[PDB]
Amino acid sequence: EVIDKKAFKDMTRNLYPLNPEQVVKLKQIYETSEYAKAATPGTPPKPTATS
Amino acid sequence: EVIDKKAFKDMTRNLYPLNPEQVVKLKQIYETSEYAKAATPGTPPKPTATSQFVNLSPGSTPPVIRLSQGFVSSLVFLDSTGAPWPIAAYDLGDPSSFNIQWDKTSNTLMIQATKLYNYGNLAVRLRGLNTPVMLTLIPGQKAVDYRVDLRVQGYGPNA
Amino acid sequence: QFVNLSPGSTPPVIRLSQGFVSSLVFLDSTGAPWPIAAYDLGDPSSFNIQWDKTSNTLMIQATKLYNYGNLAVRLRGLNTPVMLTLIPGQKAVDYRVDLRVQG
Amino acid sequence: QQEIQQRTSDMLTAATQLVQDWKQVETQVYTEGT
Amino acid sequence: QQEIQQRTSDMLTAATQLVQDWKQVETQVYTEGT
Amino acid sequence: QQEIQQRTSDMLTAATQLVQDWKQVETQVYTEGT
Amino acid sequence: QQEIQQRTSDMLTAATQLVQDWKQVETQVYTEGT
Amino acid sequence: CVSMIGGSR
Amino acid sequence: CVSMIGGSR
Amino acid sequence: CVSMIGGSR
Amino acid sequence: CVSMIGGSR
Amino acid sequence: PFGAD
Amino acid sequence: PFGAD
Amino acid sequence: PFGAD
Amino acid sequence: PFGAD
Amino acid sequence: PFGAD
Amino acid sequence: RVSIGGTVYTAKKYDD
Amino acid sequence: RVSIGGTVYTAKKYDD
Amino acid sequence: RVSIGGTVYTAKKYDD
Amino acid sequence: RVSIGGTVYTAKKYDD
Amino acid sequence: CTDAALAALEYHKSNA
Amino acid sequence: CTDAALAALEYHKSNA
Amino acid sequence: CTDAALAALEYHKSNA
Amino acid sequence: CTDAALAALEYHKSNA
Amino acid sequence: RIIYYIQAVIPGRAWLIGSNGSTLTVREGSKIPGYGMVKLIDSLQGRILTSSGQVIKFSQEDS
Amino acid sequence: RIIYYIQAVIPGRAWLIGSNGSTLTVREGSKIPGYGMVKLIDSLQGRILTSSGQVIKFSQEDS
Amino acid sequence: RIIYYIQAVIPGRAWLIGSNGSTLTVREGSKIPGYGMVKLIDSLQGRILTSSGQVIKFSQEDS
Amino acid sequence: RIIYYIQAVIPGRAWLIGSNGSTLTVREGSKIPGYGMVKLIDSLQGRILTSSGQVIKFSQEDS
Repeated sequence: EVIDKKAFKDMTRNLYPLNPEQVVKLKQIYETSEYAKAATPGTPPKPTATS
Repeated sequence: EVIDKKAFKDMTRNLYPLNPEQVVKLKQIYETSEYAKAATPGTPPKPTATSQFVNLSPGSTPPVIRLSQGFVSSLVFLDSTGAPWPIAAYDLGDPSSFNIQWDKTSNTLMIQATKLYNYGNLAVRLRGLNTPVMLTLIPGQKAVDYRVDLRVQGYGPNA
Repeated sequence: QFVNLSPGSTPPVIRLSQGFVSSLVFLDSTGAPWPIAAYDLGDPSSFNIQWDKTSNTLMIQATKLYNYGNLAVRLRGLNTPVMLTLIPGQKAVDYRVDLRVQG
Repeated sequence: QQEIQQRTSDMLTAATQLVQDWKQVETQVYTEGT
Repeated sequence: QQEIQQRTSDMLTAATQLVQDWKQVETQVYTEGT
Repeated sequence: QQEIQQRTSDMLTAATQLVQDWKQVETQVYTEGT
Repeated sequence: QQEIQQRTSDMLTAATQLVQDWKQVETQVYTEGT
Repeated sequence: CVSMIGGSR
Repeated sequence: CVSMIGGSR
Repeated sequence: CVSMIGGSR
Repeated sequence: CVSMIGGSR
Repeated sequence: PFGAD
Repeated sequence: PFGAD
Repeated sequence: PFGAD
Repeated sequence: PFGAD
Repeated sequence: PFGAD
Repeated sequence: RVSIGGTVYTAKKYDD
Repeated sequence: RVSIGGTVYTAKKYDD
Repeated sequence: RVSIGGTVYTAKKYDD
Repeated sequence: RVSIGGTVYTAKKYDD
Repeated sequence: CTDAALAALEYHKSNA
Repeated sequence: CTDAALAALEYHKSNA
Repeated sequence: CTDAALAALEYHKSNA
Repeated sequence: CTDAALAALEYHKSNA
Repeated sequence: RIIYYIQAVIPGRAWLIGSNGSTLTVREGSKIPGYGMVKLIDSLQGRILTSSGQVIKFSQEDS
Repeated sequence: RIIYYIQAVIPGRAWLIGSNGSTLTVREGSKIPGYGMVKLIDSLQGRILTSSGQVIKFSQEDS
Repeated sequence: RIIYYIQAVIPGRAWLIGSNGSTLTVREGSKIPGYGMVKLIDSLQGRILTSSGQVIKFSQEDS
Repeated sequence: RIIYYIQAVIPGRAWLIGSNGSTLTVREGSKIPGYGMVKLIDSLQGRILTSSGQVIKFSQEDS
């Protein structure tokens, strides 16, 4: 019955190649990339209401 | 007749390759994966209902609306007396990053940040106001403004 | 729950569960029904809301396991919309919530 | 040795179907009276 | 050493779908009473 | 040795149909009087 | 040496898409009340 | 800063 | 924490 | 002139 | 716990 | 499969 | 899978 | 993945 | 990427 | 490309 | 005879 | 038996 | 465990 | 870190 | 018949 | 029956 | 569990 | 954290 | 004092309800009146370790 | 004096709200009354280092 | 006493009718007034062995 | 005291009904008045082992 256990280990590694920790890794990397993409170069203009 | 027994054993192993224990194993693994996928990175923004006083005099900084991706932030516009101030019109710059819902009669705008960190601005022309109300919408902050009561300087049609 | 609409008060949290119906009835401070003028559901792919347009009762079924969001409920006599945060997959499931709004 | 890959394949076919079944959620139905 | 490439490909295929799911944002719905 | 596999295949063919029959549930019928 | 070229091609593919995304400006919308 | 799912003794 | 289906002496 | 996202100790 | 049909002396 | 049927 | 069912 | 769940 | 987040 | 930006 | 647990539990030989 | 953490935790041998 | 900075920071061995 | 001039300007090693 | 059934039932009850 | 379940539960609780 | 989480958190805080 | 950022900022300011 | 129970918990924020009916939301490090400062928020177990050693959990008649 | 908290922060600008209800916006180097001059704006941590040593952060009951 | 006959029988449950017109349903082990506790339910023969040694069967006017 | 029977049982929760008509729902570790604290919930057998040694089962006239 050890064949069943090791087949289940291989099966669960193949079905979910990203660990629950690696999923939060990937989510954080994605959010960091989006933050870098959406960051304005230099200082954003000061919003002023002039007359 | 032992052939029948062992054939049934191989049979029932092939029909249900996942044991009743391994089925709960797989279900727990799936739920853990879904929890990891749906978990937000870092601290979720604090849901706050804030109140601001909109000063329309030149030199004053337009009010900031803290949004969050996929969350509804509602701005209600009130005059200095706290009475509702209906919205004549609005103008949304960069409407690909914010979605605004507003029935044309009321004074409440409901903005949902479609993008994570892309910020913009918004113009709100009220009923009795010649001067439009200018706001800056910034998503992805440590606070999410569920509701903002914008106390515009003027006196609205409700006294 | 008692809904406090004063600024600085935390919006009420509704504990949901995937595939389960959670019904919010909105009541005023006197406990009487407070009919719903309209509602606005952010992220409607994770929550399904059923509401006949006359009553004061909303039925959310959490479509997704742990994806949480928020919801705005504009009542009849209220200028200030009621803001709630809907969180599924908790250790409690709110079958019904009695929301005592301030007005 | 090859029986291990065969078993893993069978259980992966079972597991994909099981996960697909778990992902399904039927939306609530509201039935108004007469 | 080829198992390294196979594993990297598998998690890349998973991660593209995961990122695609994260980019999805369903627009809010406003329902008006009668 | 081959008769083992033949027998197992026969029982699997029977069992797929048996499980399919067990999965079937006929929805209730409500008949209203005149 | 060839891995340098492959890496450069990958980041060129990413950078063209990033520049294209930055070039996009969604025109403002004006909503008139009832 | 900690995500509870990535917990391992 | 225990699911009774996965029971075995 | 600094963007914090490109931070490295 | 016993199914009578699966009976054998 | 019983005799007291 | 027990005997006290 | 703990024991105090 | 800091520790005081 | 300067440092006084 | 086979139990409701999924395992087989049968008697050896009993006649009446 | 398997825990809600995804890790397997099984008893050795216990009969009732 | 992995931090919000994108880098991995994990404990060694702790049980209770 | 990289400046708004397009040129790279980064610190060597600093831990807080 | 019944004797075998009762013996198998007690065998299953003693051996869970 | 329940002895194995309780032993597995205590093994899971002691070993998180 | 909790001890490992706190140790990892302090490791991340000390090592930014 | 901030030490590296300030050092890099002063490096960029001194070296335009 | 005032006893705080977890109303809801997610990775990061945790919504708590006290004995007075007040509703609060806390993060990894955040002051709680009487309970000190939040030290850890175990979202999987629904636990909150605070600095004063007091542990916040789901209410007994709620979990 | 007057205590300033961060209302919002992005790479570059940072909108602050004080104790008087006043709102300002500051950049990498910008004068703040009482707090001196802005020296650094950490957008990820929501921190602002000034020249006087005082650090501006999100309000405790707002983050 | 009260004599119980089998009204219907299936693997598991067995619906019985007594001499008073009362209707009961019994499982593998279940208390019966006067007959003790059910020991076995032979569905094929329509027999029920109880602990007191009394056997419940289909009524002669019904089988 | 008050006797509690199982009204329904699933892996995890278990809905119980007492002798007063009161209805509760209990989990792996949960306080039951008079019965102590729940120690195990066997869903397949419909049993609930408590800390006081008392076992909660389906009612005799209900299972």
